[PDB]
Amino acid sequence: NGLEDSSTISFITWNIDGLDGCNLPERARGVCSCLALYSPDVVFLQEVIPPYCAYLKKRAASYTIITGNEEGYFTAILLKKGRVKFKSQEIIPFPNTKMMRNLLCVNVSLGGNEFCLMTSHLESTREHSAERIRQLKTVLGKMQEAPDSTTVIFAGDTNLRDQEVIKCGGLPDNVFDAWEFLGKPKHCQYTWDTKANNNLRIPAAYKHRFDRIFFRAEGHLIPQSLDLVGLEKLDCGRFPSDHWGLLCTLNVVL
DNA sequence: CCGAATTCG
Ligand SMILES: [Mg+2]
Repeated sequence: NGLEDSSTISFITWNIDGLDGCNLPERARGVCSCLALYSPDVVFLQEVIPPYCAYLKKRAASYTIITGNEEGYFTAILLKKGRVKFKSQEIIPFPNTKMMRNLLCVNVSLGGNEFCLMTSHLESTREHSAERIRQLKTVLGKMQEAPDSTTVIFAGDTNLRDQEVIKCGGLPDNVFDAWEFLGKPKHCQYTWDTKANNNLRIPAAYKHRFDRIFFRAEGHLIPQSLDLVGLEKLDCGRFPSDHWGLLCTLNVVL
């Protein structure tokens, strides 16, 4: 990362399925190999568990780890040492969650710009749609409340179905979805796909765009690319996770 | 963490 690339922020968002204990150390090594290949400035993770934090300290040692809770399973935001300056951590509760979900925010400086970086793992399954929608509203509200000077990026596992975003009030006028902004490219549309991914051993073919990136911006933040990661089977014959990860690059413009 | 079917409280 040199002078030429200094206007850009790169990141990965990935639900890494720490609730699956089987082959977890090898799968963590697979996630870390991906981080080494692309060297993102920031990593947003969901379903981290305490042992997984130890694997990241060993095989992703160039990242500072900020977590959404201490026990059970939780989200994390990883910041590249020497690139990102950590300013503060905020956690916003979801009072009606039945799955210990919340909103994790980290305020940082990167590339001479101020950012509020946010992640969450919204309430899972079709049955919990009403609570998922209430949580999405909490997230969007927090994005809007940020100081006008700051660049806000949310990346996480939303568990959203398209019909649910419409029920919420659509994305607000100054908030954009990176995949939509880039023209809805087919190569990275689905992030959870049981035809292509065997980790859950589901004997059926369903696919969803559960993992999403929202940003608040006029002309000041411009997505450059979006691609999937984690599509290679590991030595054990399984993937790093039941989800694919997303690799995104954005340009910060005067 | 799908969704249809089933069983539990
Ligand atoms: Mg999961």
